[PDB]
Amino acid sequence: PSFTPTQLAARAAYLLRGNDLGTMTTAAPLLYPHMWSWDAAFVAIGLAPLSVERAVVELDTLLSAQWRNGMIPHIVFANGVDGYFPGPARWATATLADNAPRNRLTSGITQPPVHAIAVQRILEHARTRGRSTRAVAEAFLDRRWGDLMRWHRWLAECRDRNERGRITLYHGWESGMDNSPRWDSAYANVVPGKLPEYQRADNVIITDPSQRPSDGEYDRYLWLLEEMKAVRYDDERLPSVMSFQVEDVFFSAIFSVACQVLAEIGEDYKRPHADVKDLYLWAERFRAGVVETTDQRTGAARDFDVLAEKWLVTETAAQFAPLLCGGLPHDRERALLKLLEGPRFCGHPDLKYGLIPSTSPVSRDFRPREYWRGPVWPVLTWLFSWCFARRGWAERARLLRQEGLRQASDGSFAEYYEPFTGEPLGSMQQSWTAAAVLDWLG
Amino acid sequence: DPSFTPTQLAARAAYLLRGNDLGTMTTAAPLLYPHMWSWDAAFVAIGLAPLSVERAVVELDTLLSAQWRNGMIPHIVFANGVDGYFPGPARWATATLADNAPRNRLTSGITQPPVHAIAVQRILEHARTRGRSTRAVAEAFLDRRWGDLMRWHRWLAECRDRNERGRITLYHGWESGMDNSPRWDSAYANVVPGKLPEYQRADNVIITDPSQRPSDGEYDRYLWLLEEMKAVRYDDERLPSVMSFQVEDVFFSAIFSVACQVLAEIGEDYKRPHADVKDLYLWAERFRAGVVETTDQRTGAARDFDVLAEKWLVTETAAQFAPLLCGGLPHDRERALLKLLEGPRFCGHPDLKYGLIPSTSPVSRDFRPREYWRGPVWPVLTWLFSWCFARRGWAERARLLRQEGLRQASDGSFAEYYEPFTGEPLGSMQQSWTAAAVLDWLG
Amino acid sequence: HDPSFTPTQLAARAAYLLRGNDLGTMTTAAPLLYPHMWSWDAAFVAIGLAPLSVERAVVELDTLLSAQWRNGMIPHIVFANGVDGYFPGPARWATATLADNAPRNRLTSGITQPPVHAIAVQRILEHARTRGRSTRAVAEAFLDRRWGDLMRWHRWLAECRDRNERGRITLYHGWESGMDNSPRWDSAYANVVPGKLPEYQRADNVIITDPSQRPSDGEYDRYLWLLEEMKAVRYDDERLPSVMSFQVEDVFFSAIFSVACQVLAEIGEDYKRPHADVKDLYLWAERFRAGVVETTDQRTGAARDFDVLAEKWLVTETAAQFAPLLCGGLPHDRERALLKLLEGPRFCGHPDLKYGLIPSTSPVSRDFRPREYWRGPVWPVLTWLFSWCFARRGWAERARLLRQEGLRQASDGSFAEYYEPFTGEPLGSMQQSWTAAAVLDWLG
Amino acid sequence: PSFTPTQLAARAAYLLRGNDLGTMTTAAPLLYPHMWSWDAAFVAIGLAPLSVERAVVELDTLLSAQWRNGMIPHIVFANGVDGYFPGPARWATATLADNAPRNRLTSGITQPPVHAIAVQRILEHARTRGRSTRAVAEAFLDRRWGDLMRWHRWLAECRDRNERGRITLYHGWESGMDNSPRWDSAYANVVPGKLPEYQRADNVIITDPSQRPSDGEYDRYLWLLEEMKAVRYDDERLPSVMSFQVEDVFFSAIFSVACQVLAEIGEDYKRPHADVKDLYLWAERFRAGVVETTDQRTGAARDFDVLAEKWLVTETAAQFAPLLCGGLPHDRERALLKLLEGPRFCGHPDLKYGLIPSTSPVSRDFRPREYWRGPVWPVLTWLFSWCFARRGWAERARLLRQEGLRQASDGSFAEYYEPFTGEPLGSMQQSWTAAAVLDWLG
Repeated sequence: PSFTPTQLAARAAYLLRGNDLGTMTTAAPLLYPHMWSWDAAFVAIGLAPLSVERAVVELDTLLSAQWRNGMIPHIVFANGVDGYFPGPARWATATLADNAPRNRLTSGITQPPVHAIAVQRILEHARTRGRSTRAVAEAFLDRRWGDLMRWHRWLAECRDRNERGRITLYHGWESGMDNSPRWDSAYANVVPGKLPEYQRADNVIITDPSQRPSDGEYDRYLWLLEEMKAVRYDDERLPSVMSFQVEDVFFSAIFSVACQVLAEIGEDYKRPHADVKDLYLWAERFRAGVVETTDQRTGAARDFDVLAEKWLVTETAAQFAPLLCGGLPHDRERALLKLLEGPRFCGHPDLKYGLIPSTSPVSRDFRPREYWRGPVWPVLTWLFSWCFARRGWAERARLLRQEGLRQASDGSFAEYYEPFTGEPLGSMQQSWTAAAVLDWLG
Repeated sequence: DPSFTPTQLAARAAYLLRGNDLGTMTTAAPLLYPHMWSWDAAFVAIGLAPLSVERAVVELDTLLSAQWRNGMIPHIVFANGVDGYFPGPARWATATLADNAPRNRLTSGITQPPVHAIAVQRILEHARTRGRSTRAVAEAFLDRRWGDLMRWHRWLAECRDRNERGRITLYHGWESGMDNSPRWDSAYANVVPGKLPEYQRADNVIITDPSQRPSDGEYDRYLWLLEEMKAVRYDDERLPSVMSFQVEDVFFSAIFSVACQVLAEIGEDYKRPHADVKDLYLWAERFRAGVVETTDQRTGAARDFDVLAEKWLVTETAAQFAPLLCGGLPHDRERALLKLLEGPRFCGHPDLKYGLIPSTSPVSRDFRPREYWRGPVWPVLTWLFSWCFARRGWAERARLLRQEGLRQASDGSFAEYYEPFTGEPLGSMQQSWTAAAVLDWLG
Repeated sequence: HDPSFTPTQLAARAAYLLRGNDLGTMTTAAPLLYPHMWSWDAAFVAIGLAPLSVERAVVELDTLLSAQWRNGMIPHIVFANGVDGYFPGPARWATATLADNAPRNRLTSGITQPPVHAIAVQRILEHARTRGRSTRAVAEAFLDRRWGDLMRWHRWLAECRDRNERGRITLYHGWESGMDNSPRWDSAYANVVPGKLPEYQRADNVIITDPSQRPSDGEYDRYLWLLEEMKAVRYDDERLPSVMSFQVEDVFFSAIFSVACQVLAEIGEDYKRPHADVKDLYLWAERFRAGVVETTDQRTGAARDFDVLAEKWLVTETAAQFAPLLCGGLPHDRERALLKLLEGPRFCGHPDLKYGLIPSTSPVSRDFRPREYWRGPVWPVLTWLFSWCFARRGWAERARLLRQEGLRQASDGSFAEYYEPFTGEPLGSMQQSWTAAAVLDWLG
Repeated sequence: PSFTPTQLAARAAYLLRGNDLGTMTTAAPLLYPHMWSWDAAFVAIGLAPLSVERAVVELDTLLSAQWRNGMIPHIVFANGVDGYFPGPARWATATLADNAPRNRLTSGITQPPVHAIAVQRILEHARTRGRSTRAVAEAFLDRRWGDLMRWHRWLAECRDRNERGRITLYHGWESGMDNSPRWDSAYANVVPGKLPEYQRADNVIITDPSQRPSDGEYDRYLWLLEEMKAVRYDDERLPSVMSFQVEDVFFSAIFSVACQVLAEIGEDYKRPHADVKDLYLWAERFRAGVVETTDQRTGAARDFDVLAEKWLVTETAAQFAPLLCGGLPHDRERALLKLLEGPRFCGHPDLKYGLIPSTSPVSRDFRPREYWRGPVWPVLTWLFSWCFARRGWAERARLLRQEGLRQASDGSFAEYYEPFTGEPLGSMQQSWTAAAVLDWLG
């Protein structure tokens, strides 16, 4: 049944090279047959124990698609691949967005900046390998430190215009949790006008409807595209016209952590002092911004609906944003860690593994099979585990790792798993799942 | 410390293998060997089996799709449209001259050892551990290809042992897999080339260190044998009369004995025709005896035979140990032979970095610590020896080879061969059967 | 969630147990149930100790061999001085006063047990070869000191327990088989009619109180009756055959002796022992391999035991049927058939088994009892023995699969004497020394 | 040559059980034939993977030697052994120290408080082992919480009389680094008067004089014994008469850590709030007291000679005390980390392993074989590695662990190793070296 550690690490590496199109790795074989932004950070993490040179290539490809205003788009499309919707033709960024790259097709929205974490792992691997391998990673810093700064500066200046230290989203897809209950009350206020016809491609691949978002949800995902296109993806116009404007507390906590990670890399590798100062200021700002959202009793973080001007209260894994980035008073972080481990999340009596369900099994929003409405996601298990280790919670990080691997031992490298039975769901051969396994072992 | 952990090493080896995959064939190395080779493809299938039984099966189906009509599996199946290797499809000219060559694969004109039954066994053993749909894939490969395998073994037995001596005749040193072994030096010394059409080497464009590859003089004789074969359209019935090189390869013969027995047990387990299993056992036994008849009375060491000179070939290489693979030596001679293996002419030599088997003894005048088959340590041989020893029931001795094999492989170079004293990787890096050996041990 | 130990955790725990059962120069088979040294547990303890300390492993066998009777028999228990909790103890065997051949300076039992000792010597020697010159010297010193002793142990089996030269070992007590209550011995035991049996109190079922896991009182009455029988003739080898109510040829023991003989012969060649001994060992290796083959079913290859009193073959469905797999000898077709029986649904392939492992009794036999000692449970000592013999036949994958599943089963860390075939519940004594030894060797 | 991880773990547990005298483990089979206080904490850490029950026994036996005033004596002598000097007779503690326990026989001095760390490791193993094992550890808490509090309160109140946040030592033996260059200048002002004759036993067992302190140093060590003896070991009278009085900044940092670790336990298991508040108070006082020693450029921590009233500058592993407990400003800590890597320590070109030598190889006090004057000590690698992981420095802690296992892969379980050749030194079969390996793999 279950593969040994060497078998599993081999089958994961075999998977990662098999999803490699040449200079970009698709996020899955068929369902996501393109380069996605946060997956590509994870693919670089997974590739770094295999080939520092090729992990660097993965980040160099994504950054070559960076928008002129600094935004890393959430998709970089593979030349001449179909199979996915909405494709280049639906976004029309090449024709409508003055900031879109001249020589890459890309989407029009962003995604969380996990990228600095991938740079850290590459550097830590490279330092354990040759002098020539350190030279490759250090040359990659020399080449892309500016691009990474523009990425972080664009988030902080253009998606936190009021310096609240939370990132604004104009599309639920930018959160990475497309159908999370976090966004349900925001989406209920999105009223599509004349929606141009389309046919989904995702549920041609994953045909079980219980596992993917609904048609109605997709009608709202694509309407938001029309609103964006109408204004040519102009940052200065989105606030006026978008029917979806939310402050994503999970994305912001990730941003806080990334700025700190990048700042320490800037210190270690003698990057400009003004950059490190900006990174540290953003780190602290978005840490404070996460904490301001948090429940008084449990420390759980809240999303904010900018249009409705109300806190979003749901019971998902994003409530734990503050654990990633710190800043909660000591007492309230204990409360939060107890919520994490208690029967609403990791301690629910029915879970096969001691892992974080995307939505709490006790919430009325919970759906054991439905994407971000409850399944266990290895990508989140890794991110939480790496961030916990970084907080100095060595044992808590080890247990996540240990259950992560045990769940991963079937070798399906599933996109997500059913919380109660462990059945693999979503795409098989999902690249960032294989990256998580490879980072934990490699 | 430059060394990888076991999971790091197994991952890099799998990443290597998929990186050498052109689609339905795996090249034997990135650049040096940018096509499918016959016995490398067997090992690649062994290395692939823990990754994907389905894709391991594809590798063997691809090689068998290039099998000649008389049953010979040629030693190269060229990739469509690939240069960078000489002699290429144009030099062999089998596409136009060999009546038996396949109509839809480009291939070489010579054969290579029948390690393929061993890969089938590993595929079947992995597939039996991975559930019903995976066993079905392996079983259906057996249904499609049992005949081809039988024709492969029957061509060796009937066409390369036409006197029923139990030893496989070669017409080219390349068929042994040890191109420049000291095994063939006296045979090659009697190969006088005629008007050899000019050519330029490709191999030493990629491996430029001349100490690591054969000499121009050796290549001149390698290509001349091609010419003798070409002039006769690769016709099995003409080769004995015209070939300037005709040797009995005791190591190939021992492999064939082991393969016949492996294939026969597979035939029994999977209800293949009884008459086929009988044939396989008969050949196993005959080639076991033929290997033994070559052996030294004191040490048990096996000898190759020069058919043209009518001479036993006495050299000090790892092929001497052929009878260890296939058994049959009287108990006391096999003890002497193991004593030779473990003592200072070979594994116990005091200057070796690892307890592994050099391709030529470091005490032989023929020894060269960098030169291909004239001394370096070859991971493919470590694996074959280790797998065969385990099968003999020598669990500990098979374990020690495996252990030292992994230590040597832990630089991650997956080199084709290593310098015996310093451990320096030599030949092509990223060599597919070295990666396969690592995967098999840990997979 | 996961109550399993990692391999390094399990290995550490196994070595920790093994050291805790060490009384100084002998290891107890278990902490409480078996608080003395057992002959074939001692061979496995030495196997377990070789990756930790070749010196202490050599000491364990030295102590055992210091208990060897004057005629060569290795008795199955060497009692720890002054320790109780086990019955029958030295006061009941009375061997210091009744057996002319007991050792002057050791309290021991008066029966024997299978000769796995040579396998333990092979494992010792293999480890010491890997450790360096000083360690190889310790192991070689042990061979100079003990080779004659080992030969006398083997020659006593060959001459005094195979007197008609049939290639099979006669036992006078089921305890000598190592499988006390195996179904194998039920019909022979049915002909043991106790007489005046001096009263006694069991100690084993005070430690293991569950009666579903141990032999019955009536079996113990028959066990203690045979003691009275051989005690009545001063444990005299020449007198035993005319007075013992239990006289069986053990085919499993016989195959083990065949293996041992070959193993010890090969040690003898490597270490230049007297040529006369090696030839004798090769003679016994062949004689007992043939004597094991002679028992086998012409269709299935299954080996049978023999009741020499009833003059009847013992057909039962226990792990012992597979004795020919350990020693070789069967014709090709007979051995393929036997393997089919082993992996088929009557044994390792039974659909309700938790692990792919050999149950001591076949789950489809009417004699099957899933908890009751040797009438069904999975014994890690048998899994190791089968695995190590399998690898030695060259069945690399077959032996790997048993080891793999043996480690899965032991990965609970109980180091149980035996496991429930269906639920995997640990049964028997916890902290059983040879179960710890199996894990250590599979990983050390 | 080198053992596999499973072999080395089996051999480490073998050694540990063989040094078990029943309810106490000897720090080594012959050189240290009694129980030592921080060895005992490390033994409990090494036993936790094998037997939480037996690990709890180890600390019960230690705390049963706890003096009436709270002090944990640094040696609990085994009944009957006489192969070590100074023994029961030379300490005269069972007659001269009014706080020495009844029925034990202990030293008259203390050793660093690593014990809370052993308690946390025990609790972490127990939480992964199920309900009965948890109960064992939580019953140890109820039994021993007051005793641990008393051990911390004695150090805070009686060894920090001026509330300076640093521990005062009256014997170099109390640092665990007997002949560290750290103490040379304080020892040089110890003039031994009428020293009763004695014979060392330590150099009977370890014959090479290059690996053990000199006779002149043992004279000072046995003279400090006479001073506290002549005053009946009375806390109130020691400062008036002791001619060796140093603040030990490494010990101080360990206390800081221990206090924070025991505070967190106290919160987790609902101990009285007053103890938790006090522990957090001491953790901060000693964190501050450690930071107050440090060089404003490098961050290197200094010890302080109370009699001479001057800072003790040496280049030993102790300089890195602040890395354990936190506190330093960001720039100073970066500077101190560069000192720890880099050529004067872990980064020295001639080191066989990337490990921290007890003395800088570039110090003029360096001696590659001489106890604490240079060699690499597996106890310090474990301590540094575990504290590093607690700071969130996952990779740094992983490199020491990796190198520490590679060095221990000989299976000698040596007390210390030659930094350049890797030669095993000191006592072989040293219990806390075996414990370090077990925890790193248990």
